[PDB]
Amino acid sequence: ARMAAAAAWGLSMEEYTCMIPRDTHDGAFYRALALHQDLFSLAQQCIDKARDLLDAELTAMAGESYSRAYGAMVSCHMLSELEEVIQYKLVPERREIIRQIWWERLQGCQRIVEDWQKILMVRSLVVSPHEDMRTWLKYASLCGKSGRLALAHKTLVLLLGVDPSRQLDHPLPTVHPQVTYAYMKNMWKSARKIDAFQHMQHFVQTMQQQAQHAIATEDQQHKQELHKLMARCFLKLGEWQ
Amino acid sequence: TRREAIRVLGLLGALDPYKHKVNIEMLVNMGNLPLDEFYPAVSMVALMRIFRDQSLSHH
Repeated sequence: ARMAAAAAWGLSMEEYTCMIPRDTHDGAFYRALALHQDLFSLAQQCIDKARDLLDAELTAMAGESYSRAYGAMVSCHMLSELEEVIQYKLVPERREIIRQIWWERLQGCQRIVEDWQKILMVRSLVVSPHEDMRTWLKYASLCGKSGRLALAHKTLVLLLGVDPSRQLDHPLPTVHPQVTYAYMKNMWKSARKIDAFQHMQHFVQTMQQQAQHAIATEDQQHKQELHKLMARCFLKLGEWQ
Repeated sequence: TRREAIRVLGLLGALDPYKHKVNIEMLVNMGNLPLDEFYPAVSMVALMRIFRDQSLSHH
């Protein structure tokens, strides 16, 4: 039930792991199950055994000019982040910095949807996906459709907390303005281009209202950022028009 | 030691092999030469490969 486990990470696991042999790195990976269960001692053992199996695979992939080895190399990264998860919950003080390290590590990976989703599949055990909104903005930026419009729709649903499948007629969201801009760019990438332009005008209007509210030192950090977004929106209000 | 090397590689993070690479005899001769001239020039090549090595002092 390996394929079932690949979905049960996001849901189950205790049942599906029993059909995965221990002698494959996926066995150890999905037994560290142990991370769902906060079984750190078992988790370290599984991680080390996975490093052994990935050693066996890397000594084979080393032949082909280390081109295929990228795949196995990604597994190394995956394994390291497992230890970070063991630290992430265990030591609150390193937690702030483990998030930054995870960001820096993700900046180097190839812009491929599946590997990216595996990375956040590991990371989401301890960080709720709607917290790391910058990472999902980059997920949106991975492609025009983020791989396909269903994935873009799910990303927008996560970042917004709003369901365009039922709430497309809804006015602009209360989300952070960047995600509003992203959502409207996504709407423009569909039949409803005119409505996207009108929503862009609405977004510029309400950001002007926010900027008027933001005339102060204590909120200038928003206002400066807001200028950029207003600028972007204004630029679009030209080209889209 | 190999396991620790794997840990080090995983700690260093992911990498694009494109970013990695960007930022960091006989058959050809026989197709044109007559073999009566080439193969003496192969014996000479092997002889000179051995000649320039220390093992010449033994042979």
